[PDB]
Formats: sequence, structure tokens, C-alpha cells
Amino acid sequence: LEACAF
Amino acid sequence: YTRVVWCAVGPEEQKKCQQWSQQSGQNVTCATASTTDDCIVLVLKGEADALNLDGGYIYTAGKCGLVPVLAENRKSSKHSSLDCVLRPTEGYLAVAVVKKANEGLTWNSLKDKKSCHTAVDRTAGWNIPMGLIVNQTGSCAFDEFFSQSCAPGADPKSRLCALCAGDDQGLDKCVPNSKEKYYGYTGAFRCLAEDVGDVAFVKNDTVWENTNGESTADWAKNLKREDFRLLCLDGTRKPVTEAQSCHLAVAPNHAVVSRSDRAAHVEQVLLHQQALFGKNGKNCPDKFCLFKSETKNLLFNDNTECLAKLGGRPTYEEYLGTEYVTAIANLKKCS
Ligand SMILES: *[C@@H]1O[C@H](CO)[C@@H](O[C@@H]2O[C@H](CO)[C@@H](O)[C@H](O)[C@H]2NC(C)=O)[C@H](O)[C@H]1NC(C)=O
Ligand SMILES: *[C@@H]1O[C@H](CO)[C@@H](O[C@@H]2O[C@H](CO)[C@@H](O)[C@H](O)[C@H]2NC(C)=O)[C@H](O)[C@H]1NC(C)=O
Ligand SMILES: *[C@@H]1O[C@H](CO)[C@@H](O[C@@H]2O[C@H](CO)[C@@H](O)[C@H](O)[C@H]2NC(C)=O)[C@H](O)[C@H]1NC(C)=O
Ligand SMILES: Cc1ccc(-c2cc(C(F)(F)F)nn2-c2ccc(S(N)(=O)=O)cc2)cc1
Ligand SMILES: [Fe+3]
Ligand SMILES: [Zn+2]
Ligand SMILES: [Zn+2]
Repeated sequence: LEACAF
Repeated sequence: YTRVVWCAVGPEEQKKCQQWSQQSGQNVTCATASTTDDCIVLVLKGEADALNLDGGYIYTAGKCGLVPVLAENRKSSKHSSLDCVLRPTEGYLAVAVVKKANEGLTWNSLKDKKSCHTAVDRTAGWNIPMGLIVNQTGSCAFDEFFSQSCAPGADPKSRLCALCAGDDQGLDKCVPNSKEKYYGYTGAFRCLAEDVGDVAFVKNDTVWENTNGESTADWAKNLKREDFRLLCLDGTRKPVTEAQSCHLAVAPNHAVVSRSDRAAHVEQVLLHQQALFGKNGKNCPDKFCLFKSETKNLLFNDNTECLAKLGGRPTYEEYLGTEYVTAIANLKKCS
């Protein structure tokens, strides 16, 4: 759902 | 006009991209990384502009702010006056394929069998079947469902990589790029063909394109379509001619993504590059074919007729569609 993975 | 820097995943794509770069007179140049996730980081850093992505990876890229630019469009099934670039895309069918001789394997008996996946995080290879399996089993322990697998991008020492074979030298086992023998649609179908695995999660077109003489490649040249069956979610097995009634999902076509700030330039350059190098482009087959790579699906799928314009300037969620996005979201809750 949330933030960018990087 | 500026140059567009394409990101190639691994060395075989790098070599194709260098040929493209040469033929385009450096209108396109090349950056290369070992995995699709690393190419996505190169684009986020602005060290590359674009690459073409499976829907599962469009989800990753789009959570990071990159946007869809043009989509792969293969031969339509149903008639159209419309030019390929303007035709709406029809997703592809995600299927689970087994050998006809492995009688009595069905969807309902996949537990503890050997599986072949295109790569972790891809649509037909991973998100759709593992999403369905997590849901149906009520457990997030999808790394313990199959006894062994090849799922490029998983931990190389885990059972999800036990069946991966690595490159010519047996190096790079389980890396998610074409150097891994069993990577991608063609690699996962080869993993089944060679009976390394009992089931392959690929798309319908893969089975057709690598059977009955459609591939001359050494592992494929002798495969017969009648020796394969599809697994239906109702527990039945059908012939591979029945994929419209025996698939796991319809997937959104692979598409080019880029930084938002470069999408317009990337789109223009690509529309001009396929005029030259795409299906009957001015210079294909004489100088370079952007959508061929002897079945290896390098940069683009070999079955791509053109890259098509998107309707509605979609965001990545609109492009993937709300159902698939929530399916991915739900599955990512497991890790
Ligand atoms: C490389 O890109 C340049 C820049 O767009 C191309 O040069 C243009 O060619 C068009 C015809 O398509 C001419 O009308 C213009 O004079 C040129 N445009 C500009 C902005 O100078 C060139 O054709 C490209 N070549 C390849 C091989 O990709
Ligand atoms: C599954 O994939 C195959 C391969 O793409 C599809 O077969 C192609 O269908 C088009 C027209 O619909 C033909 O022009 C091609 O010649 C076919 N290719 C081959 C190799 O036979 C097939 O239609 C797809 N099945 C479903 C249900 O989508
Ligand atoms: C796995 O199950 C989850 C939970 O039901 C599914 O997520 C639901 O999908 C429907 C249809 O898109 C939505 O209306 C619900 O809101 C979703 N529920 C939740 C909790 O988000 C998901 O689609 C299933 N995965 C697969 C691959 O079918
Ligand atoms: C013939 C065909 C083609 C695509 C799809 C499809 C499926 C999905 C999903 F949610 F199931 F993944 N999305 N999705 C889709 C949705 C919206 C666009 S958009 N915004 O570019 O118009 C592009 C693709 C379905 C059938
Ligand atoms: Fe895919
Ligand atoms: Zn369906
Ligand atoms: Zn919109």
C-alpha cells in the first residue's frame, strides 16, 4: 500500500 | 529532442540494446543493471530514462512515481481497421501449464509439487498464482507451498530457487534476468518442458509460441502442444486451445515506464524508433528488428506488433486496474 520500496 | 537512455536487464538485453543504439545513430543509448528492480532505481535516479515492464514491476515502479508511457500490443484476436498504435490493448491470459502425461495433477493437488515461475513479483509467473494460493490456503507461508521451485529473484539458498539452473557455467543461479536458464516466460516453460518442474506459471501465448515448430530453439523444436494441459481453477484440466475458459487471470500488457518528467520525450522517440525498427518498420528486417530476439523476449516480448498509445493518460493504478492492484497489495502483506 505505502511508500516506494527503495 | 534529446537522446533516450534505455535500461537493459542483464547482458543479453545489453547486447541487443547496443545494436539498437548503433542503428538509431545514438538517438537511443543504453544503461544496464542486473535486475529489473535495479533498472527501476536507475530510472528514479535519472541515470536511465525508460524500460519496458511486466505489470507486477509496473506496480513497483509506479509506487515510486514512474508512469506508463506506451503498452505492448500483440496481434488482435478480433478484427480492427484501427492502426496498431491506436488499438486498445487486450491483456494476456495468465495460465498454469502441466504435462498431459502427469495425469491427475490439477489445481487442487499443487501442494508439495515442483513449480516454475517467470520471476518473483511478475504477473502470470507470481502475483496471480501465489495471490490465489495464499488466499485459498489461508496462509502467507507461500515459500513452503511447493516442495521446490525456480522463482528467479527469491533467496538462492531457499527452496524457491532449488530448481533454477543459472547460466552456461552454472553461475548466477536464480538471478532474475535472461542469464538464468529458467527465467521469464520461455525459461519457466522450458523448466516444465524439461520436467524440472511439474507446473509452469506463464501466459497462454508462451505455450503456442514454443510448440509445434513455432520455435526452432533446441529445447523447444520438438515439443508438441498436445503433450500439455492447462489447469483450471475449478479443478479440471484442458487442452491448451481452451485458455479463454481455463486461465487464472487476464494480465495487463507489459508497458514502457518512465519518469513523469521524461514521458513525453520517451513516447515521441519510441514512436519514431518503431517506425524504423518495429513490425514491418522501414528498416526491419534489413538493419534491426526491435521486437525480435530469437524467442528470448529481450527488451520487449517477441510477439509485440507495436507499442500503442494509452487512452486516458492513465496513472499506473488505472493502467494495472483496481482489482489487480488490490490483489498485489494483499499478497505483499505476506512479506
Ligand atoms: C535521430 O533523431 C533525429 C532527431 O529527431 C532525427 O532527425 C530528424 O529527422 C526528421 C525526419 O524523421 C527530419 O525531418 C528532421 O530534420 C530531424 N529532426 C531534428 C529535430 O533535427 C533522425 O532521423 C534520427 N535517426 C535515427 C536513425 O533514429
Ligand atoms: C493463445 O496464444 C496463441 C499464440 O499467441 C494465440 O494464437 C494466435 O492467434 C492469432 C489470432 O487470434 C493468430 O493470428 C496466430 O496465428 C495464433 N498464433 C499461433 C502460434 O497459433 C491464441 O489465440 C491465444 N488463445 C487465446 C484464448 O487467447
Ligand atoms: C485474495 O483475497 C483478497 C481478499 O478478499 C482479495 O482482495 C479483495 O478483492 C476484491 C475484488 O478486487 C475487493 O473488492 C476487496 O476489497 C479485496 N479485499 C481486500 C481485503 O482488499 C484479492 O483479490 C484476492 N487475490 C486474488 C489474486 O484473487
Ligand atoms: C482486453 C483487456 C485488456 C486489459 C485488461 C486489464 C486487466 C486489468 C487487471 F485489473 F485485471 F489487472 N487491468 N486492465 C487494464 C485496465 C485499464 C487500462 S487503461 N487505464 O490504460 O485503460 C489498461 C489495462 C482487461 C482486458
Ligand atoms: Fe507478464
Ligand atoms: Zn477470465
Ligand atoms: Zn485517469
